[PDB]
Amino acid sequence: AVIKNADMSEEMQQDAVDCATQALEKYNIEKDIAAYIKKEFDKKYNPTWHCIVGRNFGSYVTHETRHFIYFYLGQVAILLFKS
Amino acid sequence: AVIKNADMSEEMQQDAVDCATQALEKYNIEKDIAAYIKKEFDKKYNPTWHCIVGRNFGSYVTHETRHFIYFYLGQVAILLFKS
Amino acid sequence: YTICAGTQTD
Amino acid sequence: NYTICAGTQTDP
Repeated sequence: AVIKNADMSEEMQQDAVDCATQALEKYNIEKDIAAYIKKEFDKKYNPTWHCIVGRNFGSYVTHETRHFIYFYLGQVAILLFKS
Repeated sequence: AVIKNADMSEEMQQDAVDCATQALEKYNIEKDIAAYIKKEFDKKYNPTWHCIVGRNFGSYVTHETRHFIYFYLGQVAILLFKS
Repeated sequence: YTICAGTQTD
Repeated sequence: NYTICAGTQTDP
């Protein structure tokens, strides 16, 4: 797990990584992987989260401070943020 | 321009397409393209917009009604929505 | 009102 | 106001 950019507590970062890890074990399709992570975070840390999972994409978003992480798990990039 | 999924007025859909078209002429990096579109929509339709541009990604997001578009410009996918 | 939506490139 | 903008780009 390589964190490329973050504005997030270390504990919440580890939870994002763990949640993404669980999502990748279960789901093959990026949209489903994203949905699993997004839903877990809405549940655990309140709405409203958004999650993008992919190999080739750029983004520009607005996030609540302390609630932004962008990382790779293997060759997969994951963007997860609250807005 | 191929619209894949929209919850947005026909008029705003046209604006999203024109905006993305202009961005692709000015920029070739996904992040820059996304930033162009996001900033223009924030300015014209109020914050808070988010934009994802890329050939390979899946997403799961939450959007205000009438403020969501997912389309292709050629082979590049664009997701633009307001939280 | 808000709606959840998913997208997937082909 | 607790918000800020950020951008991301995938590796080549």
